[PDB]
Amino acid sequence: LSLKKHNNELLGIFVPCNLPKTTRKVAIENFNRPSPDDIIQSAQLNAFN
Amino acid sequence: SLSVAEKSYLYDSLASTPSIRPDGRLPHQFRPIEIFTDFLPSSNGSSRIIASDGSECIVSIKSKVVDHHVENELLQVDVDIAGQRDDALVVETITSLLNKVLKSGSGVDSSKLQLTKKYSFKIFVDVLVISSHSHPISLISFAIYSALNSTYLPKLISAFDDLEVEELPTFHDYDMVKLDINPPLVFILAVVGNNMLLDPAANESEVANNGLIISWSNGKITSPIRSVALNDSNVKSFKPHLLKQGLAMVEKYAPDVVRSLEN
Amino acid sequence: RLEIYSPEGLRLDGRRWNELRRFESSINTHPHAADGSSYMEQGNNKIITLVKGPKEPRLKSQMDTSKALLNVSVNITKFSKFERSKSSHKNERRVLEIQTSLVRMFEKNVMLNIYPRTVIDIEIHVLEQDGGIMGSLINGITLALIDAGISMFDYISGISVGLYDTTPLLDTNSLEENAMSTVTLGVVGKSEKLSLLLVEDKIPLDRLENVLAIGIAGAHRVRDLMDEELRKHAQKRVSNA
Amino acid sequence: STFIFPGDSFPVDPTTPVKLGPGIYCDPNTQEIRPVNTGVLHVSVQTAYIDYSSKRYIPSVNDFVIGVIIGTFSDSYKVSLQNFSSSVSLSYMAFPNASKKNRPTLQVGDLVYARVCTAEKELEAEIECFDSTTGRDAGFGILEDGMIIDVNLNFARQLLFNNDFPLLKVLAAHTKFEVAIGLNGKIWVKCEELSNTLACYRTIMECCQKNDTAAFKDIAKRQFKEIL
Amino acid sequence: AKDIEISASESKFILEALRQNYRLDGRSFDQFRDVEITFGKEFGDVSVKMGNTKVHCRISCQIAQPYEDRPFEGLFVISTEISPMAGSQFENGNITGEDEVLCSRIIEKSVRRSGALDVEGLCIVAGSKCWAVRADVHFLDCDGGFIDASCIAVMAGLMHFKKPDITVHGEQIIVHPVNEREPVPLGILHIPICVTFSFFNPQDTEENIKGETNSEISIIDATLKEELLRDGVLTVTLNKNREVVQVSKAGGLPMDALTLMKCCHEAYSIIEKITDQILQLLKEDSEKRNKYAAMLT
Amino acid sequence: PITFPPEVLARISPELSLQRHLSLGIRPCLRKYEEFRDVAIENNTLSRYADAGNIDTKNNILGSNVLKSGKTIVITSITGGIIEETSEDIIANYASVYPVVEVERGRVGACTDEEMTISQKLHDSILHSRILPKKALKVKAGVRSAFSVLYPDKRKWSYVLYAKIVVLSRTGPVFDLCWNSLMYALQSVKLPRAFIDRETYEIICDQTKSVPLMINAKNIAFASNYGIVELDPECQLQNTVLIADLDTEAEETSIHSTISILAAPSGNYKQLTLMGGGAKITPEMIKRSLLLSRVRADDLSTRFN
Amino acid sequence: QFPEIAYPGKLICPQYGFNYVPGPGTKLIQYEHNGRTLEAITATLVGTVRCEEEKNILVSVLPGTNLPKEGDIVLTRVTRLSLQRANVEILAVEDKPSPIDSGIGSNGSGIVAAGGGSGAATFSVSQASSDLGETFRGIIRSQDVRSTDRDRVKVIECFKPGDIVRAQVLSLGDGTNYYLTTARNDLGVVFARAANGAGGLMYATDWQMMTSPVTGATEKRKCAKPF
Amino acid sequence: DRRRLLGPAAAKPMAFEQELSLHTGFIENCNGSALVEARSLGHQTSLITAVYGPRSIRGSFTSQGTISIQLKNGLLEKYNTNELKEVSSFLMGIFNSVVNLSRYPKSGIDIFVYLTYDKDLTSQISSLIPHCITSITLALADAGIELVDMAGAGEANGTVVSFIKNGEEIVGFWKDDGDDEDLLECLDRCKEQYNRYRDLMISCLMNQE
Amino acid sequence: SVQAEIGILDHVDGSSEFVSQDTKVICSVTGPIEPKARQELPTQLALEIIVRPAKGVATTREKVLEDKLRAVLTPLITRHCYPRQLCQITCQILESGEDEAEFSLRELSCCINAAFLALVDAGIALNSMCASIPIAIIKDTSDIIVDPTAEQLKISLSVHTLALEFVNGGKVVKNVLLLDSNGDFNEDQLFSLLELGEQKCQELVTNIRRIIQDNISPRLV
Repeated sequence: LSLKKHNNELLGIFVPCNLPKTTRKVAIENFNRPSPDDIIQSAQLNAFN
Repeated sequence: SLSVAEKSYLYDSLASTPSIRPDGRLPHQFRPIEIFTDFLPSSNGSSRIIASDGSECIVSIKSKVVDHHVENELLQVDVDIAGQRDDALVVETITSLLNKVLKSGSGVDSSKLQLTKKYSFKIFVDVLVISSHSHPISLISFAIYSALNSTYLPKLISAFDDLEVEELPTFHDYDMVKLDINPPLVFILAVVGNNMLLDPAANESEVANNGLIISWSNGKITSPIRSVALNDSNVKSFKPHLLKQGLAMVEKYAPDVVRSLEN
Repeated sequence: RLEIYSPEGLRLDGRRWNELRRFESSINTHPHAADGSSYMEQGNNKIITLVKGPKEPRLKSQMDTSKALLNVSVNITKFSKFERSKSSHKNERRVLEIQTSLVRMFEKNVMLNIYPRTVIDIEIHVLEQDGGIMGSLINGITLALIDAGISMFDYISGISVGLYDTTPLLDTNSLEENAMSTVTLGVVGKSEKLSLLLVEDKIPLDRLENVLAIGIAGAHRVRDLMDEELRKHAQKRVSNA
Repeated sequence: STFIFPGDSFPVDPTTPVKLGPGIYCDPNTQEIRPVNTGVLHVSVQTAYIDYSSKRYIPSVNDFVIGVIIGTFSDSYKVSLQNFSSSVSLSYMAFPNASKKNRPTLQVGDLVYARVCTAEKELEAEIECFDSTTGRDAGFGILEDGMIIDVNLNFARQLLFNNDFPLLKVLAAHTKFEVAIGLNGKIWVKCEELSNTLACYRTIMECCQKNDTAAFKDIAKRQFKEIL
Repeated sequence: AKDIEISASESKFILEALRQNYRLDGRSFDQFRDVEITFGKEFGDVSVKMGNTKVHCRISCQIAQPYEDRPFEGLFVISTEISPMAGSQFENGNITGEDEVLCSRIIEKSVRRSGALDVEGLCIVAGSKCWAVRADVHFLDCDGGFIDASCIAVMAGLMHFKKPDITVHGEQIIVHPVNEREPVPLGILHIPICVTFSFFNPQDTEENIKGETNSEISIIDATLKEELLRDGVLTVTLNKNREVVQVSKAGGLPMDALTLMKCCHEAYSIIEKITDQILQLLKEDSEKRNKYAAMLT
Repeated sequence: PITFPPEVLARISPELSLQRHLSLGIRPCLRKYEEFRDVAIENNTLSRYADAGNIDTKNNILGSNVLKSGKTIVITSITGGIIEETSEDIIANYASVYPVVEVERGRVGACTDEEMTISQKLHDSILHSRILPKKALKVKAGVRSAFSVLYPDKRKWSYVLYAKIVVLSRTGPVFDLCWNSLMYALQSVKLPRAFIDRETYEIICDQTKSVPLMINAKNIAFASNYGIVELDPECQLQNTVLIADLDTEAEETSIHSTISILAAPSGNYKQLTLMGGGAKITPEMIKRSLLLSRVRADDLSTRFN
Repeated sequence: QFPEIAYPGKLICPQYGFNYVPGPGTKLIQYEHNGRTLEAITATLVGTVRCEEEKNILVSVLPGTNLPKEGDIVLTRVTRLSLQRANVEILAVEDKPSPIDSGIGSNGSGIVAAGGGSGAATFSVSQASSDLGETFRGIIRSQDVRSTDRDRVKVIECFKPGDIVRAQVLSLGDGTNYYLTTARNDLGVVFARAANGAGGLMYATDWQMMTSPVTGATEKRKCAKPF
Repeated sequence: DRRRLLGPAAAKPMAFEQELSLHTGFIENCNGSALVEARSLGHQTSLITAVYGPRSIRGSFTSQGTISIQLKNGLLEKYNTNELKEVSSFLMGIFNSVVNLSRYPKSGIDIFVYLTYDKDLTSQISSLIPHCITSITLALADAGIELVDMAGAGEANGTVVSFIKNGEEIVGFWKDDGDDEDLLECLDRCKEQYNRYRDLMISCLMNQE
Repeated sequence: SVQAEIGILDHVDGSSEFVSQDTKVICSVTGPIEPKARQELPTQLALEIIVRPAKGVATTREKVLEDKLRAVLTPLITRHCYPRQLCQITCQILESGEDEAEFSLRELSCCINAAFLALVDAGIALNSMCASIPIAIIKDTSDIIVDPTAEQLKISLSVHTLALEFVNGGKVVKNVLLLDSNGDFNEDQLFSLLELGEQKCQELVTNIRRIIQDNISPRLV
């Protein structure tokens, strides 16, 4: 029962134990913005219809 | 190695009513061969078979005197195929089948190998395949059949009953006795759709659905019977009435093959 | 206790001290199995030689960008003697030594540098064996290589000489090889230069030059016989075709 | 100045920043500075390193090396710096005044004098046949004829960088010669006559077998008298 | 990599030095290297040094059963397995390669087939019990000439070995401890020694095969650098009774027969000196042991 | 959220998985820190003397054992031979058994390092434990005369013992399981009686009569293993620990400090292996391991028949 | 009506009823019943039957109530880098370990590769497929790292040896390697360590940056998007 | 032997209808497994089979999968290498007709069978073939490999016949010794055994989910 | 005492030779070099270890010795400094110094010491220093003997091998690399044996430091 209530942390991606909420929020905010490929693909639409 | 289009064309030709073979042969017709015998003076018997496509086999027969109470089997076959390992699966399968077809009670008359109430001759069969392009079971069988019918053995001249008083066996220094044992023959068949084929070629084996191995001895079908896969990309199941057809075909056309190997 | 060399100058089989055994050879005996082939009969010896190549290598590891790779395989059957052999000879050290010696002999003679990125394979089958088998192997390889149309500098001929007390005997058989020491030679063309020299038993130091000279003359005669056979076959081939 | 062993205390104040040289390791887990080699520790903006004995070369940027061409590819050569080591690469555009029409003409088996330009840990090292830092071309290229001598790394460093090492001066007092020194453990020499080159080869081998630099002159005199 | 790379300059330099009668290490064309032999504390423990080549040998024995075919003889075997200790160009387990097979066959023909050891003296009870003798050769450092060093080491170790004294007590046998009944040596019938020659072509192949002059070059006991550039090789074994034990020239550069006979005649002067040196060293070791045992009384 | 199954996580990042599991008080094998696996055995069911009234005549097996621990199965069988013997607590008076070990992992070929090392260590530990005296393998041969055999209530002979061990469904190190299975199989061996009819004397084994094998029953020991891990502060979920009976992929890949013990119920020890390639090993952990191994051996000794 | 559960050899439906098309886990087989030819879709797996419209209908059998192929998602480990490509080894195919047994402990003590022990020289080549612990291999070309600016990609600024990377299969390739791509926002590095595998784990901070928690050092990667 | 401990060289070896139970999936480090155990009046047999794959293969590109079958003794070494290899070849011929090999390009499948137990409670390898076929079918179904049909077999007087498609097709035929004129009776008896084995196999697959 | 020599072979990177009573071992080291494709490790150095006996051919007895040597040597080397490279280590036993049919601990200790000396001579990065001794417990007297002779091994009750790790000038014990005990013993005997072995190992490592400094210093300027 310990494993069932402790999922999404026992089997997740690595996040450091003592991470301040500010740093976590900054990390989350970066990935909510376009990736380098997204910007280039956005502009190429006008060229190749 | 064949392409998809070639295989489709060949299968459409072979699985038709009536069947069409690539060289125009009949379903029961064999290909020409050449036979030579008695060309290794140091052996008791020998033969060489050359097929029309380059396949070649050489057989040697040698003997030894043994105590037939300790020794259980008086016929032993050893097979060597050029380009294959000594422990290859096909080599050992052929060795096992050929030792089974020449066992003690199979139609082979082993009473002709007995000298003295205690001793007997043991026969060694050595097979060397120089070149081959398909399953060489029937070629080796034909070569063994040819070699065994031209074998001569030393003649005993020193007593026969030695249960109480035993003397070393002694043989005449010039004379020999022809061996008149009864050797069997092994046939291989191919299944292509609803047809049965005798003596299949290399390209016909690449499209066959299955195959059969049938033994023959002095007018009757003999025990060793197997189903064999002649390829790995087209093997499928077959209906039971094709087995009976193959047995009848071998029974009908075996005597003609016997007359072709005479002398 | 036998008369190896009688006071009348005769050996056990009726030959004299400087006579070769019967020598018969055939060329192009297996057209469907190899590019070059030969069948050699020297006394009671029987050998089949096949030459495959030049051709694409099987593996990308055995590829050379400057010359061809040469391989030799020798198979000695279980029925080649009077007594049947108990086990196989495929992986014996003696057979590996023979194969290495043949490869190193023929590396210097074949122009391997004009066939880069290829492989040449030699397969040999010995059916009957009655003494002096190494020279027969050399002669068969030479004939099969020439039959395949592969460039070389000259012929190589094999021969065996036995020394019986003070008497040299040429081209010995199994009976003589079990009663005296022997020497095997490989001679290039019509010269005095040796490609192979093999002595396996004891021989006095002051008795080797005479044996070498006798063997060299015998090998020259062997080369003459091989050349005559090759010319006759070529004449027959070109006369009609 | 002092002899040190792996696992010993490092005698440097932790406050002062010191740049680390060969033989000194910074632990990636504890961030601790410790020595890993045996030898003499030299401390000079100050730099510390350990001088230790070695024979197997490891590429490092700005080193002068001598290599052998072992293979030609579509755009570069394959070069060996030592037997049984991983090979390095020399680019066709790494020659002076190089262009797609002015191709190099080196073959498999040639000797080359070059400089290490790239030594990334995750990649294969690269060499060039001209000093790109300064634009100078001082002796880089093919070495024709001559003979090659194998030595250890400390000896090669002493020959290349120390001007008080007396071997070249004592050799110049017997003959005129050309020389190239590689830090991978190679020395190339050439004279006008083969006997002089042979005497130089023997002298260099014998001097490297020894450790005393005061016996070089006697060795050279004896070797050059031997060849008559 | 496992490949030893040689540049064109080195090959050209060495061949041109051979054209002017020069060797890199200062020897003449017919000069053999100096041999050092050292004996260990136990019997059959020998170290052999030839310039920079180092070889170690060990002899041992134990009780076994004779073969059914030959019930009057003991057993003798020789093992030579090479390791990367002698050089990184050698594989760990490789007994099928060309050079290893050739070396093993040459040593076997020189020592075991020639009957240098008396195997009929190894029989204890005819048909049931005998001695089995082993020779183990360890290769420590390679600068050429393993065959000659191995032959010398094996022969010296065989001539240095002693085996425990035994007695037959009815059906079984008793093996006495060494501190009781003075172990005994083996019987040696002759002492064979091998010599190796190397051949170089200063011209092309056409001159070697069709030319009239014979300008080939022969040297004795090549080093590692020299034997990586040779075109042929010859090994001959001889004893002091002027007997040719074996000759091996397995292909390579074709050579005129008179030159080969000259090589065979040059080897004898070397083997005589080597035999005398071995005998003197063995005598000195025996005297040293006897003197120490007397002083320890 | 992005999540991986436990097997995938153990395959791609075993150290992180082990650190995450330990901070919760559990193990990736789902046990407590000092908890062992349960053991069930089945003795002497494949031997020719398995049925006391009906003796198999085509069977040459003298002793047997089948062991189950978790998901791993071990099968052990023992056979025999006879050799003619021509020519205290010291080790010169003791014998051993010759084992051959097969671990089924999907490979065809020769033996691996694991099998060879396990076989050699089994042989050596049997020899060092003073379990099998040499006088316990001496043959008291009889004679058959006109036909009946008379036993004594010239030449000499000794017994030779061989073992074959097959491991199925391996999940971790298996030396302890093999040793314990072989210990169970040795206490059930029966030696057949032998009689006799350049000389040729042939010794023949009796078809149904046998005698038991006499071993030092106070020298029998049982095996266990332990591991030591150092905790990583940055990997703990929302100092060193001691772990018993290592199992599963994550533990075998990440732990490099281990302890192995052979302990006898009498109170002494027969084997001890310390290998510190990871965290530091202190005397307290050694003492704790010794106590735990004593308890485990006491449990394993008095558990069956 | 269609069956609910299936086993190998179980007939499902005829070709018409709508034209039925066999999907994964099914096959089309000729049958002869009562002297007349019959066509049917036959299950090849144990599982449940589901049909989706793609008229043409696709019939599939899904296990429950492998081998990599084009379009699959895999987890890999980087082995080698060069200027043109990256070499990886495949560890899991769609959240299932491949192979089941990795061979840990087969070579004894220490840290050894799968083929670095004594058993690698005695493997029977002609009697099996591959040796214990062998895996599928793949190649990522520099032009496949991303979809844009695929001519200025620096490989060592994207991956390092020892990293865990999520990729997608493009082609079966030759007999040695598959061909893989990471040109999507959810593909890239998921696990990495500082100091080229000698340090501790790092955590993703931006699309092209990772950070070490113990010491605030940063390195460049091509980070796969978390959450 | 340098890799095994075989003991002293001079030692000599000592010289002195059917009810089934089927279970699958009990071996951890493989892909699929099965246990077959059969008992009657005068015989008793136990078998274990394991499947490894699909896995990588050495060589050049192949468009379809490859199958390898290995037979091993157990406890008692009652058979030699040649007959075991012949039976393996026969089984490989059978199972090349039922596996959908076109689904697994450039990969291999390895199958291991262990002959654990075989006792006579009251011509010997032929009667063991049907149980091997049943075990291999069960393990292949457990591992998730695609099969076009469930293959079974029967034995009658030295003849072994393997069926698919409710006994209307033949995938394998074996005959040693026996009567020459007895062919129809053998087919009927083998089919009668095959139907029962097929029922039991389907029940085992359906129940143990 | 012990005798050790450094740098005696010509075609390897490093070599040594260790003698202790009647036990003699010679070792060589070559690396870092290019490995085979199947030995390669992505991030660290790989090892290849070979041990050869004094008589006969190598068997499974030498495999255990190779395994223990690999266990001891792996934590000593700074393996992460040489990614995907190889180091070859070969040990040849010249004289066993004991009865090989029963005991193998003296050979193990001598091999450990010789391999450490060869690694120092080659120039491989090392974390610390090492030393190894054999120990035995004799019957009747129940005395603990450090460095037993061959006669004392024949009347022993248990035999032990201890290898330790030293830092900070050879005065601080960092870890226990290997302890291998076989026989019959209790806890008090074990904890007395460890205490004696630590002092003996400290003396040995001091002696080894002196030998290394004597040999290496003339090669530098």
